[PDB]
Amino acid sequence: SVLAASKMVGAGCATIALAGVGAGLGVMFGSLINGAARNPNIAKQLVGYALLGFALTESIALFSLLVVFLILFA
Amino acid sequence: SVLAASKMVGAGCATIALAGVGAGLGVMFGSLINGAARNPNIAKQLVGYALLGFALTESIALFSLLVVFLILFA
Amino acid sequence: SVLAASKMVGAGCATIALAGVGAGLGVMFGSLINGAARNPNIAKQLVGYALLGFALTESIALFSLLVVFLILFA
Amino acid sequence: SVLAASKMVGAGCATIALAGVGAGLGVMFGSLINGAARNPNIAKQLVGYALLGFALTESIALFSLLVVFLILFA
Amino acid sequence: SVLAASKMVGAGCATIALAGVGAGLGVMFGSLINGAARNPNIAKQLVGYALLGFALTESIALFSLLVVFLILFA
Amino acid sequence: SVLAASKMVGAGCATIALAGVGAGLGVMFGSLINGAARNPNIAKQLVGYALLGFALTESIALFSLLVVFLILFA
Amino acid sequence: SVLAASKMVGAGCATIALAGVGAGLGVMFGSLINGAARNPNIAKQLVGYALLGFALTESIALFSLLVVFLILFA
Amino acid sequence: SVLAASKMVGAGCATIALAGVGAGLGVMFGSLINGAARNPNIAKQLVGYALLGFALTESIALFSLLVVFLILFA
Amino acid sequence: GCATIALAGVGAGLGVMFGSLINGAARNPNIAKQLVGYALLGFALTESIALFSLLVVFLILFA
Amino acid sequence: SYSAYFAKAGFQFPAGLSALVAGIVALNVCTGRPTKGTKEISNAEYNATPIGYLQSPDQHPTAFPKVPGMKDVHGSPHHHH
Amino acid sequence: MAVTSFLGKAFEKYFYDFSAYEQFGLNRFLSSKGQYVALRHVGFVMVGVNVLLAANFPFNPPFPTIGMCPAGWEGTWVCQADKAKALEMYKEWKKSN
Amino acid sequence: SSVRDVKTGSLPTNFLTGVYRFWRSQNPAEKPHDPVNDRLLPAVVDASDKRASIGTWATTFFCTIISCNLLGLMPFNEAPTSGLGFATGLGVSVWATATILGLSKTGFKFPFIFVPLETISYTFRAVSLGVRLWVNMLAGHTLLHILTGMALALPFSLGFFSMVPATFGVCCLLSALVGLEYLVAVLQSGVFSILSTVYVGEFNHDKFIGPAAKIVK
Amino acid sequence: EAAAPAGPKEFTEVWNKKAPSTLIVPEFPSNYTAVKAVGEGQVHGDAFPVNFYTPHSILSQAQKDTVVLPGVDGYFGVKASHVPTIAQLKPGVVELHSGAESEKFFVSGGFAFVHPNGVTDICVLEAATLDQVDPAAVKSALAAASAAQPTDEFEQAANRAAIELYSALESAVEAKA
Amino acid sequence: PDLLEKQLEDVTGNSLDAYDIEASHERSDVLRDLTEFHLGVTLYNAMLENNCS
Amino acid sequence: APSGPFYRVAGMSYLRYSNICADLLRNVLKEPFKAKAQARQAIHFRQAPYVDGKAGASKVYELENGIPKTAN
Repeated sequence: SVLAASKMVGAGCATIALAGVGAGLGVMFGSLINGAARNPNIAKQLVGYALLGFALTESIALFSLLVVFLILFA
Repeated sequence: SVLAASKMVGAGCATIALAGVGAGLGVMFGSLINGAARNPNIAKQLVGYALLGFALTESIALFSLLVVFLILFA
Repeated sequence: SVLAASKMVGAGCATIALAGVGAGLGVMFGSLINGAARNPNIAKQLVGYALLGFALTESIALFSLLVVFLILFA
Repeated sequence: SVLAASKMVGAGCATIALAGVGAGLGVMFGSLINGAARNPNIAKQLVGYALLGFALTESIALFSLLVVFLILFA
Repeated sequence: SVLAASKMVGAGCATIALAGVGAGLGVMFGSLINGAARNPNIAKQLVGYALLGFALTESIALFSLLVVFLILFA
Repeated sequence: SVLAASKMVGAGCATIALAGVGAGLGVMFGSLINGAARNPNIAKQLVGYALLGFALTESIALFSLLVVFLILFA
Repeated sequence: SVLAASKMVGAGCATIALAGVGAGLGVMFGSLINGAARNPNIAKQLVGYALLGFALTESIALFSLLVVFLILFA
Repeated sequence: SVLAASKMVGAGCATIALAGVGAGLGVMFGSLINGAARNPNIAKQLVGYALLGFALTESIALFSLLVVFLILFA
Repeated sequence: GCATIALAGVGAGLGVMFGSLINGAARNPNIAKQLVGYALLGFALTESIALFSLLVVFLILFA
Repeated sequence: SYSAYFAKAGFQFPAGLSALVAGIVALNVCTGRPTKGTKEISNAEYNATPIGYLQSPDQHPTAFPKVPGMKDVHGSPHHHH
Repeated sequence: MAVTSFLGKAFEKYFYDFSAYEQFGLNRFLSSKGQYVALRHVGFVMVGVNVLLAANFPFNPPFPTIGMCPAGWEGTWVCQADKAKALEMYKEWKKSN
Repeated sequence: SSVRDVKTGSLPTNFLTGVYRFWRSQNPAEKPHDPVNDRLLPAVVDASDKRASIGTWATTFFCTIISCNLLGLMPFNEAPTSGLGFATGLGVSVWATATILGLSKTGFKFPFIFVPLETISYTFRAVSLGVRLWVNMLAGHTLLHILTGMALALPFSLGFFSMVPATFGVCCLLSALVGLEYLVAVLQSGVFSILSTVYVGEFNHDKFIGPAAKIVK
Repeated sequence: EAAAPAGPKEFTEVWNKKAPSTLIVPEFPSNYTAVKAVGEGQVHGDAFPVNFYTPHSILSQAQKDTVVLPGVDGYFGVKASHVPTIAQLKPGVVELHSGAESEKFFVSGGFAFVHPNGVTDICVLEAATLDQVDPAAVKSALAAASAAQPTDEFEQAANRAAIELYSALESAVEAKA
Repeated sequence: PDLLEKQLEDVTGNSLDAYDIEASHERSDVLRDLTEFHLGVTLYNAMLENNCS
Repeated sequence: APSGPFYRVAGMSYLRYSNICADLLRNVLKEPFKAKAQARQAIHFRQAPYVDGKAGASKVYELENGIPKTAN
């Protein structure tokens, strides 16, 4: 069942594509803390930029998960 | 038994995506310490951003663990 | 069936281009937050540069995903 | 003994996610030293944030050690 | 069919050299943001500097994608 | 002898999680130098945080070496 | 024929050295932006520094490509 | 022909150090721009340090390029 | 083959240190020689890692 | 002063703990399925078989097993092997 | 006695002024009480592990051992790795002993 | 029938006062434009009862989850949140409460090539909110089981009360792990209820009624 | 947040209501400066106006092309259309260049601003030319400054400033061009 | 420093945020030092101009 | 107790630190310049607080050397 077996290690190697988006979400949500510690008055505009920048790099993780589930179940 | 071997080693190569999350959350929880040493007078706003950033970056870790559970026991 | 198996484990050993793409998106959309936290007066032109940097570093994301379409289906 | 060998070569590959949490705790406990070298009057709040960050990233460390025994003994 | 199976594994694991290039264009297009947030006088000249950097660090993306066609289709 | 040969490369692949603590301890112990060159007056409180961060980061090296010890010697 | 299959599976893991070259080019072409944003009259000399560094890292990029050619046609 | 196969797949995983020296050279040639934009009247001494650093960083690259042929052709 | 991947980290550390030398020399060019003494001392102290990961390679190859 | 008024009323449960214990017990007993390692058999089989054969080794582990897997009872030797 | 009043008084005195950090001296060897409970804690853990093991020592371990044997047993049922085989050997060691 | 008498200034009363006021401070009411007087007091009351009771819900979830977490650190006890159905049912319940509150605001109607990626990133937090609590309560307990299995090899193999540094260096490690599990048991209830306030207070927004007619000056 | 938009013009208008009307408006420090920060211009290519000031002197006011300022992170340089900066200076050498010729003032510290209109205002207390310091008394004083080390953090902070200024003076006097 | 001065500077953002603070510590301390230096300069020039007048 | 630079945390103002640095730069100057830099160094004035309107004690400064390096 090597055709069945290879998809598991393939998707296992493919979900490593979320390690870097975890690191990037960490540096972005740390940069928001260090930037909102400059001026607390613009700290609604900063979180409004943070969730936009999250939702356009979480989509990279979701593209990784779409490739994971089209290798696994397609 | 090659499929039930490839599932175990695919989960083992799947969970290494917990490295990048575990470093990004390190730089975010260090940026919390730094930005709360800059001006401590907003240190419930910045902890409130640290926990939003932690809880929105660890969704990546739970995506990784879901791919782990779905290539182990599914 | 080693060909149809190994093209799937190859394209599964392929997607972690998106990891570093997401880490770059994280540093870029965190540098946006620091930059618009410094001066909020140009805080829309900076987001324009952020989206142009997004669309020109996604270039690498689509360059990875069309190639893993070439491994999965071509 | 293909799976009883595969669990060992997966569990060895499973624990390399601890490198990310080691680097994360390194930078998060270095940021503590920088933050307590800036203003040592607030130096016992920052150790309190370092222990919160240490606990919420040892979260991810114990996630990786959960799967390193979920593919060994489970 | 280990030749074609192996070359699809090779062209798979080839494109994970796009990870660090995605992180590179992310660092570049992020420091573009605070470079425009420091002095907005130069921002159209400065994004010209950024795109001159982009069109030469994309050469690594082309250098990784021609070897994928050299592996698959040569 | 595929299981006892498996555990050796399992331990070898397992011990590369020490690279992350070997970089995190380096960046924390350089963070202490860059924080003590700023104010050399109070540079002996910060070693009390250097050794605390070193202990709580070594904990990951301890976990990695015990997963090594359990892969090798069950 | 494991030799002519190992050619391709070794070339795909040979070209993985382009990720570090992409990250290095990205931080250099991001520091070009930061440095030309400090004092934008040295921007000609700083672009001349960026292209010299870009050539001296294309040294190692073309070394990686000469190795990926030498294990495919030599 | 398994041994000549192993030499090629070992040289492929032996040229991975070129990514590390590429990223190191990139941060060094970005710091060249940053230091030359701090004080441009020291820029020739900075290039005299930059090319010494390049030549001594490529010592690691040639020590790694030493083994990429000493396992192939020796 | 996979043993010499540890030269990537030594190259990254040496590039970081020789970039920090360029920054620290651009911050006080009077002291632009003692810092190079610390630079080459730290470089020789991080060739320990390079020569360790080379003696493992010929202790793998020739033993 | 008022300290001896509160020592008179001793311990008292929280004021609706009866409903919580009744709800958790009614969730753990009104399951609508057999009781974790049993199977609903016919009346002829329950009337015809000994209580030593109705028991199973997997459902009676030993209280301090000297070897892991020691079971108290042994069940029917009439297996379907 | 009063079944709950004497017990409360006795546990109160044992909890508060009974100290083995003062009836045994121990300030010469231990620095402060913040270090004493950090060693009394792991001492309680160690003697609990040792009493729980010693209360039934002839047992085949459920926990994975490190390939180590307790004493002169070394091939018997208390060290046999497969637990069914170890039970088959224990059922022979039982009727002899 | 006859309720019990309560001492004022009891310690559980002060603790639950502080806890309820902490979770009520997370989604604060919005200041209007007109200063609050008898004219604006029905607008303030009717703004107050169109907002969800996130204070009460969040301290409900804080109390049940910190009690179920700290059950796992009592002897002879499991944590109920270590069960998959329990912890993930609490997570799905908070996500469903936020979703029902956000659906009842518009019309009970469910909301081109991008917004499915926002819907999948919103539907996943149902999984993430419960799985974070469950995996945190399972992982520390599992690691504690494995490592006190490894600590149990040494007094079994060596003598009882013998070779004491080798078992001391692992009993100290096990004690620090149970201390870390106490810290995680408090922090995961805190993180669950903080996220309940966030996810539910995303939809806690209505129109201020205000004065529609005014006698100015 | 800025609900009191004052200035010379607003104070002129409000001051004509509460003071007696025969009193002329008191002058303001704005009335003797033709140069501002937001007033764009004053750049003209390569040379920029360097207002090197002092409490007891004006050391330079003509336009120069590159200024080396000794900030607290380290020595930095200012070309013409530099980024706006408020830089605290450590004791170091402010180098004024007009080309090949360089005049080296060793200053005592004190801030140096770069404005959006490219004007740079170096603002230090004691700004000596490095010609008029002797190389003998600096180590002669640092030998005593490395001796009196009390627990008095006022005197210890003065000792820190003393050893740091004296060390920078030494490292600037051995390193002549 | 920010007791009223930066509070008088913030318009659609701020005018003080154009400048890169190159201090050792935060902006709240560089303005703390900078306004004491401004008071010393203004007081010195005031009592010098007043003596000459 | 305060949070700032090394002079600011020690209770010292910035002006005292910068004048201490100016004084220590002045003390090592050239002898055609050090004597005329003593003119710009002397502190001769007096002060007196006024609590009730006209009463108050006096505080006299006679300093020819510079600013007091000792605590204020």
